[PDB]
Amino acid sequence: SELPQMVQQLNSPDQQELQSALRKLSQIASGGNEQIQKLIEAGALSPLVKLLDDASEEVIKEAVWAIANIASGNNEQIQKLIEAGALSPLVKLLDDASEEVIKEAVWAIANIASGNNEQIQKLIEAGALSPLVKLLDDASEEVIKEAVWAIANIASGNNEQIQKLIEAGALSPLVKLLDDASEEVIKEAVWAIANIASGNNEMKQKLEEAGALPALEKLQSHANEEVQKNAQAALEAFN
Amino acid sequence: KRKRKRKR
Repeated sequence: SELPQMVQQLNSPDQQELQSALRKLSQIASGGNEQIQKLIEAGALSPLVKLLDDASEEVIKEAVWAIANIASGNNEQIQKLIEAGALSPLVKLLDDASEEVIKEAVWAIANIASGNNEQIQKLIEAGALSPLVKLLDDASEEVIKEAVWAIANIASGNNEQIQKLIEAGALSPLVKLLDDASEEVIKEAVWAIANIASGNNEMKQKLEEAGALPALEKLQSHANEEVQKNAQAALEAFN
Repeated sequence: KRKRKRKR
């Protein structure tokens, strides 16, 4: 309702008033693309991004949650988020002290990567690939779950982007994730590998060298029917 | 090829 005042309250020194504005803003950000558009028209994005460079970890956590929800908008809305300078503060956050902040920053990056190839290129230029690949082994299964999703979306980009992903060393941790304890992680890793398997013969050669083929074949004896099917589809996409 | 939003 009173969006410009809430956007103004995003600059309030009073943290109670700020968090009150952040909660209202976040509820709008998760209300779909028409609601996200209202946040954009109210000039919410720049003040929102500015909060990623804040003293309070909780304010950062709340602002990234809202950014992740805005990043789930259409390609034009994702573009407005990039223009507001969201990429650099998000990439810096992949090395943050808080695991919950990392999870949300990876979630935001995964949503940005679900946009067009120009927006995937913007993530690559902001240097998202190296810290994302680094996160493919970082303790938390929930963090890995976010990181694989981001990488799978990046892997659906053009051949130059897939090559950039391979250069950042994505293949060895992805192949190891085909034998991860979590079934959801396996499915995600298969999706990422199937996207890499889609494209030119140079990328297919790289997957074969990484050991994706026996790892995909081992999944043909997995208890889950959907995992077997996706692994077979990934091997078909390779042949 | 497959792109997907991460939703909750």
